[PDB]
Amino acid sequence: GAIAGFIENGWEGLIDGWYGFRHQNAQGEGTAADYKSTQSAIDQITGKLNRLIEKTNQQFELIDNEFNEVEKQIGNVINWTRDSITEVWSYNAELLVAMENQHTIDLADSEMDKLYERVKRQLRENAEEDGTGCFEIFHKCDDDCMASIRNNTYDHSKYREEAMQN
Amino acid sequence: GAIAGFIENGWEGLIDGWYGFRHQNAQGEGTAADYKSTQSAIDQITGKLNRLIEKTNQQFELIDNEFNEVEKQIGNVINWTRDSITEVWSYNAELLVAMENQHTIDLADSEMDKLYERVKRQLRENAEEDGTGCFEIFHKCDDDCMASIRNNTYDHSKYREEAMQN
Amino acid sequence: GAIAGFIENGWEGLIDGWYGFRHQNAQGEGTAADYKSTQSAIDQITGKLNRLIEKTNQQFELIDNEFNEVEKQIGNVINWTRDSITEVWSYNAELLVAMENQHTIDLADSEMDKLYERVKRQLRENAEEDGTGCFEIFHKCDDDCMASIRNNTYDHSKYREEAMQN
Amino acid sequence: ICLGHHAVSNGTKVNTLTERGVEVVNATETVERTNIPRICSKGKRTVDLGQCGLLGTITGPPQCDQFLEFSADLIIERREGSDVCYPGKFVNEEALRQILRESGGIDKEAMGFTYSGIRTNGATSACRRSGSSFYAEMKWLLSNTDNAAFPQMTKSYKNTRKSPALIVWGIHHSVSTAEQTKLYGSGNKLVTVGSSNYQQSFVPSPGARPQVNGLSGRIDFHWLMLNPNDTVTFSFNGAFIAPDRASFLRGKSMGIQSGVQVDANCEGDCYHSGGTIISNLPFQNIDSRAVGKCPRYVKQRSLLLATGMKNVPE
Amino acid sequence: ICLGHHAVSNGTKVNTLTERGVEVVNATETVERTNIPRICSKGKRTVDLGQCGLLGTITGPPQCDQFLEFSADLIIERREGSDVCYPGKFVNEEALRQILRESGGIDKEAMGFTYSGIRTNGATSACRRSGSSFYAEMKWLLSNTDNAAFPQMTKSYKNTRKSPALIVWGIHHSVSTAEQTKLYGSGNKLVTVGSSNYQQSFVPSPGARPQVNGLSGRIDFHWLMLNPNDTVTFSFNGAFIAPDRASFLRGKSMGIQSGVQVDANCEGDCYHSGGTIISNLPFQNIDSRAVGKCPRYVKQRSLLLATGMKNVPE
Amino acid sequence: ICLGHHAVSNGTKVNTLTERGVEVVNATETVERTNIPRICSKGKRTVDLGQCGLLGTITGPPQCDQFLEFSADLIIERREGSDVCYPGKFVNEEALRQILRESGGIDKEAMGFTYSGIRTNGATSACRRSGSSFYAEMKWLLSNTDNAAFPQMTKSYKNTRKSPALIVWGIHHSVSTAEQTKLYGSGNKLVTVGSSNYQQSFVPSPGARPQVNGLSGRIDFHWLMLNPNDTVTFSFNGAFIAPDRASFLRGKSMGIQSGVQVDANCEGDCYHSGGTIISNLPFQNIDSRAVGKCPRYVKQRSLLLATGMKNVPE
Ligand SMILES: CC(=O)N[C@H]1[C@H](O[C@@H]2[C@@H](O)[C@H](O)O[C@H](CO)[C@@H]2O)O[C@H](CO)[C@@H](O[C@@H]2O[C@H](CO)[C@H](O)[C@H](O[C@]3(C(=O)O)C[C@H](O)[C@@H](NC(C)=O)[C@H]([C@H](O)[C@H](O)CO)O3)[C@H]2O)[C@@H]1O
Ligand SMILES: CC(=O)N[C@H]1[C@H](O[C@@H]2[C@@H](O)[C@H](O)O[C@H](CO)[C@@H]2O)O[C@H](CO)[C@@H](O[C@@H]2O[C@H](CO)[C@H](O)[C@H](O[C@]3(C(=O)O)C[C@H](O)[C@@H](NC(C)=O)[C@H]([C@H](O)[C@H](O)CO)O3)[C@H]2O)[C@@H]1O
Ligand SMILES: CC(=O)N[C@H]1[C@H](O[C@@H]2[C@@H](O)[C@H](O)O[C@H](CO)[C@@H]2O)O[C@H](CO)[C@@H](O[C@@H]2O[C@H](CO)[C@H](O)[C@H](O[C@]3(C(=O)O)C[C@H](O)[C@@H](NC(C)=O)[C@H]([C@H](O)[C@H](O)CO)O3)[C@H]2O)[C@@H]1O
Ligand SMILES: *[C@@H]1O[C@H](CO)[C@@H](O)[C@H](O)[C@H]1NC(C)=O
Ligand SMILES: *[C@@H]1O[C@H](CO)[C@@H](O)[C@H](O)[C@H]1NC(C)=O
Ligand SMILES: *[C@@H]1O[C@H](CO)[C@@H](O)[C@H](O)[C@H]1NC(C)=O
Ligand SMILES: *[C@@H]1O[C@H](CO)[C@@H](O)[C@H](O)[C@H]1NC(C)=O
Ligand SMILES: *[C@@H]1O[C@H](CO)[C@@H](O)[C@H](O)[C@H]1NC(C)=O
Ligand SMILES: *[C@@H]1O[C@H](CO)[C@@H](O)[C@H](O)[C@H]1NC(C)=O
Ligand SMILES: *[C@@H]1O[C@H](CO)[C@@H](O)[C@H](O)[C@H]1NC(C)=O
Ligand SMILES: *[C@@H]1O[C@H](CO)[C@@H](O)[C@H](O)[C@H]1NC(C)=O
Ligand SMILES: *[C@@H]1O[C@H](CO)[C@@H](O)[C@H](O)[C@H]1NC(C)=O
Repeated sequence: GAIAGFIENGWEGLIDGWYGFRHQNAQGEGTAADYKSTQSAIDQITGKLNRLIEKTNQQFELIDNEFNEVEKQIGNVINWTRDSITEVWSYNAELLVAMENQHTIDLADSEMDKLYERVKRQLRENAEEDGTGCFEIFHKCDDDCMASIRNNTYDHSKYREEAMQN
Repeated sequence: GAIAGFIENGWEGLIDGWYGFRHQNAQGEGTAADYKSTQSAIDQITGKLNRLIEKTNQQFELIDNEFNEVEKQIGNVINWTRDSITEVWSYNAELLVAMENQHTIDLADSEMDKLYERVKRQLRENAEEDGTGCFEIFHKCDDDCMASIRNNTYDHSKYREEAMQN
Repeated sequence: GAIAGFIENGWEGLIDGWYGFRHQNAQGEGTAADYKSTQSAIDQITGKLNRLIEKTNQQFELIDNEFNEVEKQIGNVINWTRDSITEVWSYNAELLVAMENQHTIDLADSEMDKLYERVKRQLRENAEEDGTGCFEIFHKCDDDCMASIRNNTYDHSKYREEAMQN
Repeated sequence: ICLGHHAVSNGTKVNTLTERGVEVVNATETVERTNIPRICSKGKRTVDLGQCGLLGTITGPPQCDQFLEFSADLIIERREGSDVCYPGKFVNEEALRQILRESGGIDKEAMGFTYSGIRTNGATSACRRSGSSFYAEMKWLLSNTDNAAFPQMTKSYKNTRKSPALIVWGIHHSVSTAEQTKLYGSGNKLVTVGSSNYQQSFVPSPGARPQVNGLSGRIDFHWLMLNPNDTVTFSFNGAFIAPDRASFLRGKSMGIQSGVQVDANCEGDCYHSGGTIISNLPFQNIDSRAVGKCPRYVKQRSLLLATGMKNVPE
Repeated sequence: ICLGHHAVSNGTKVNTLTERGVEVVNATETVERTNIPRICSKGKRTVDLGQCGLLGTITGPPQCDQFLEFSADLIIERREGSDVCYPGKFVNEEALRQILRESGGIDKEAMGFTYSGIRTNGATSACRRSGSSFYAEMKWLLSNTDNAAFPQMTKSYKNTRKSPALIVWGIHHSVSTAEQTKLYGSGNKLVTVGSSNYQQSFVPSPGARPQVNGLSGRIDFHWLMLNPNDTVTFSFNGAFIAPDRASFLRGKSMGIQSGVQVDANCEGDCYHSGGTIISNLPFQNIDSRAVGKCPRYVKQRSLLLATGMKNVPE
Repeated sequence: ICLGHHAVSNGTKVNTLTERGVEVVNATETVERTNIPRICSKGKRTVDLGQCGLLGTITGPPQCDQFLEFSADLIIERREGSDVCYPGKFVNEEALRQILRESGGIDKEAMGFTYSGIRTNGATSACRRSGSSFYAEMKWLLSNTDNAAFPQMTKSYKNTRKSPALIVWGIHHSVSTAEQTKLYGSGNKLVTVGSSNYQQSFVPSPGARPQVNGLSGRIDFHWLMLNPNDTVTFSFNGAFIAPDRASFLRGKSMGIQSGVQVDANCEGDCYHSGGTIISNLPFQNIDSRAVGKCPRYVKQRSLLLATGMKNVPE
């Protein structure tokens, strides 16, 4: 969706979370972090690890002998089998990780897009999309009004009148 | 995308379909269901079941004997093999369902978002996004005008003039 | 997302790329192609092929004999094993392709939606969504202004004043 | 106008790539747990061996008199089944079983062996018919008198059919060296067997074994598949149980071991000893040794597949 | 107001369905490569066989005197271990090992065989104790005098326990036909063995073998599992190494082969000869023959799992 | 301005997680069906055994005179190949084949066995060279005169090389007891064989077999791998086919069975009897017993991979 698309890069300064707001107004410049977006992405990645870091209760024992070789014919069937199973698990492993990585990336991209379009709807015509993940304000929001946006309390009408004119 | 996000919950009253409209106006309150969105999601889930409920034509027979045990060495190779294949299928099964469930959920979330953004574009500036999956009308639509939205015939211009003012 | 949804069909005339623009204005009608959207989708499909067209360095040899049959008991264990592995790979293969095809389709649908919503944001209120993947202009763009949109240079303000009125 | 989706009061928890126990609107089971405790055999030519052991159908102890030429799509072995009347066993017995389980049944044919200078009606109380009898498809060859010698004989049989011939013979191990001479005379007894693909030899081994069926002697059964047009030759001088008839495989079948009853009211293709697994599901947790055409065995009891969206109530 | 995501200077390349070497913010390993070079045996009843070979615990060469009735959850075989004192080997030796590896140890019981008309104290310099000795659980039966004959004897043992009895015996192959007669007298020597499930026979075979432990003779060891209430019978006339005690399996255990030391400071369930694989990871690239409860063996050295978003720097 | 995507008149149906037969713009095959009906052997040292059977290269029947010391990366067995001139077979024959298929070829070495008091030039019309000959790597040992006795001989060979020595010998089974004495004299004939790892014995078994190559006698071939510095000893008194030379494995190779011609114009690593599977595809539906380095065998004929978007025409 979004991500490395209309957001050309990420913020190496944002060390408080995965996703955050960076604003500029009269009182200066500031940068915060969105806990609920960050935690949702984190809890989902965590859910993958718990499921993949997994323990088998299936015990296997020797059918082979490395001190004294078993008979060749049965020995060859055993190796042939073991190798076949190795190929299967090597395959499963490679596919699993590649599949999981594709989804992890898309999931993190998704959570960003979900956050963005929620802010866009958190206001109204009181702002317009700059295009690069920025929201231009037509009523000059201050550091208290910005906090109203961050903790989700910004009123999509009690700045409308003013912003509509601009 | 949407789903349990900006739509905080679902309607236990909607028993006619998966997705539906719930409106409020002068003539009162009503609730319907969108067949084409519901059927598209249903036909896709159905497509998964037909593909997973599947029949093998590969016959397997005994290589083992539970009345009279086979020789230990070959017996141990057989069990070792059978157990290995069991591990593979137990793995495949668990991954398949988990993978399929992730996609089923996202697919149902997708079909909702596809329906929503289609209504948003079905009109114009004649309405604005409330934020919680609701569309505020600025020209007061009635039960005939609502049906025009539902069966996809609402005109994005023959209410414009009026709605623009508000 | 988009695709066979609000875009009822595709263009059999577009032979220069996967995704392209089709405009109409005073100077007539024209059709081009977006390289960066097409190349991004192509490079991703290519990435799948390189990973699936793959070579094993695992050598297997005969444990069977088709000129002179091996003893029945060991023969039956071998066939039983070979068939079991066949079932696993037949399964893996069918699932892999089906999984990969689902993602390939959704990926190509995604890249279209990413291109569309980028044009929608490339302008402003200087245009409105027709609904079927078309953008109605309220300032009558010409063949030079169209190129500004295609190569991403259209100004979302130096046509605003005019377009706002309409 | 506001839009949304449907929901229920009580959903079903399922598992995803990222969550365990996420509730969806509707789900369906993927692992079969329901067994039917009967051998579903509707429309199949079925043979329940009962007390007749599968290998017994080739040699012919009294329990297998009604099964000497059986014909089947489905063969059922029973725990109470015995291959033997006179105590003994088959060399390479399990290979032969697997062969016979998929044989589609057997067709017998006289090998035409005639004899001169010996006896051929050896019997025992372990094989009860009219009185003391023997394996119906075999002949117990002794020496003419209560002692005497056994002429170094040579018998050959050529497979005249387009199918491989199942040949079977027996080596008799007496209780004592005295008993061995009382039957076939003294001296080193040797049985040699060869075809254009086979190469082996056999010697008796008299001695006291524990009593089975009342007897302390044993009979060693051996077998080989004789190719079309190929000839097998028996060189012997005593302690030899000769084949009277050869066996040919009828076609194709499936063999199972089971303890439950046959039911011609239900159809099935996946079997195990405890019954029939009738299912469309891709997986099963009933029996890992189920045979036929079955869902894959998995170790999980249950794996729910989402057939609905995420259930989000008020 | 502008929003975005976090990023780092140095990310980690991972692989996806579509890209190879795509950098993400954070990743984690999925394939175990770290081995601990000791047998982690914390809380487990462990038996390090050392110089005693596993099969030796049943017959009793001097190296196995301290292991005649061992009891374990974990059995370790060592390369320096030998099953033998007097040169010889076991028929079906590996089957017996796999049985003993999971036996939980063994419990011995006298079979009560008594003798009359022979000797029973046969010894050798290959089995050193006080002086020349023999297998502690076996008895070397000769003829009374420096020559003489060996009476056709018959010994039986009934398994009186609810568990299968491991029975083991030996056939002695002399250096010469002269040596064979010097021990058990002249003539064809025959050992026959049978139960209600078993059926075999044995003959000695004197001849010159190469010298092992100083001796050119060999002892052939054989074994069978005697079911509860079932009786085994030994018919013999010389060249016979008789069992003195039978073996019973204690319970359950896991057996490994290894060259590293035991460590009761670490716990492990996945073993190989080079140590213990302690890991939570689903896969491992250490040893494909690792046994116990292990991650799956894969051939890849490394497979990184993304635990973060795509890393996109300035 | 309106945007969209490309489309075609005729797309390709593929399968997805949710749909069967969904048309996409472009697709590509994933399962290989194209076989080349030749053994692609470009750049490989290839040995086509032809009429020489693989086991024959060790013993040396006339068909294998040109293959006594072959050297290869790729060994091809042919249906017309025979291991034998004088009728007989190998005990544990398939194990030996699998060993020889990956041996890289063999290197012969004289074992230096000399004789006194017997003959050594035994021949037959089944082994045609100048006239009646024998196995080139073997020696047929009789008694000096048309009858007489065979001295109890003892021959030993020590492997002086750093590689395991393939030792092979033969037991001759005469047509009659008369023929056996006419060759090696009367009495019980015994062949004993042992190393520091091996332990077995052999006895002839005269009797009438069916005629193969004109003869009713058979030769039993046996083999063992002699470790470096370890010694093998042969104790015998007749009916013994002695090894003249031992075999050593050259290195590494792959062995196949095939009926198609060699082609040095094409390169391949995946082989089956019907030719070479040259492919980059991950799967194949040509032959489940294909060996070498191959795509996985799958049972499906075809599995199309989407290389384009969904095709949606006007
Ligand atoms: C009842 C019992 O245990 N007695 C068996 C006896 O063992 C002796 C013990 O009784 C005694 O306490 O202790 C002794 C040592 O001190 C012995 O161990 O041994 C005799 C034979 O030596 C057994 O006789 C057998 O009894 C069978 C019934 O259980 C039967 O009557 C056997 O006769 C047959 C047979 O019917 O199968 C008679 C057949 O006509 C004859 N057919 C032919 C073609 O020869 C066979 C045949 O000779 C044998 O089956 C071949 O091995 O014999 C009789 O042998 C007694 O059970
Ligand atoms: C040192 C050596 O190689 N000599 C062995 C000898 O072979 C001869 C060669 O020395 C000579 O160069 O060439 C000859 C041919 O030309 C021979 O190949 O063979 C003799 C036996 O014939 C070997 O004697 C053995 O020596 C052993 C020590 O290495 C030991 O002393 C053996 O005695 C035993 C034993 O202790 O195990 C003595 C036991 O009291 C006796 N116990 C019983 C119950 O009988 C055993 C028993 O007879 C055998 O173990 C059974 O096979 O014998 C002695 O046999 C010599 O090593
Ligand atoms: C043609 C045929 O079937 N006759 C074979 C004969 O069987 C008899 C039948 O002909 C007759 O109709 O019925 C009879 C019973 O009533 C018999 O079944 O048996 C004789 C032997 O008894 C066969 O003679 C063999 O013929 C061979 C050619 O096919 C060959 O000439 C054999 O001579 C050899 C040989 O060349 O291999 C001659 C060798 O010099 C000699 N070498 C040594 C070192 O001894 C070998 C050797 O003795 C044997 O190969 C070992 O078993 O003999 C000749 O034996 C006849 O084919
Ligand atoms: C079986 O595979 C192992 C490696 O896992 C190898 O060392 C051994 O040589 C193989 N056995 C045979 C029969 O060659
Ligand atoms: C093989 O596995 C079965 C269970 O499937 C078990 O009952 C049996 O004991 C095993 N066989 C051996 C050799 O122990
Ligand atoms: C093993 O499978 C092959 C086909 O791959 C079949 O031709 C052969 O008959 C089978 N072997 C046995 C023991 O029947
Ligand atoms: C629940 O899922 C199963 C899956 O096939 C379906 O048959 C059933 O109709 C579903 N229930 C509802 C509420 O539709
Ligand atoms: C067996 O011999 C007969 C002789 O007429 C012949 O017709 C038949 O084809 C032969 N069978 C085979 C396959 O050798
Ligand atoms: C990197 O990934 C691992 C995965 O568990 C995690 O433990 C670690 O905390 C991560 N590092 C960061 C920067 O959070
Ligand atoms: C063995 O025989 C005894 C006789 O008292 C009996 O109690 C026991 O149950 C028998 N065991 C079995 C299982 O046959
Ligand atoms: C169709 O797919 C294959 C996949 O590699 C590709 O080589 C070929 O160029 C594609 N055709 C078109 C129209 O691009
Ligand atoms: C074999 O013996 C010779 C004696 O010089 C020695 O050099 C060689 O290392 C020995 N080989 C082995 C591995 O025992």
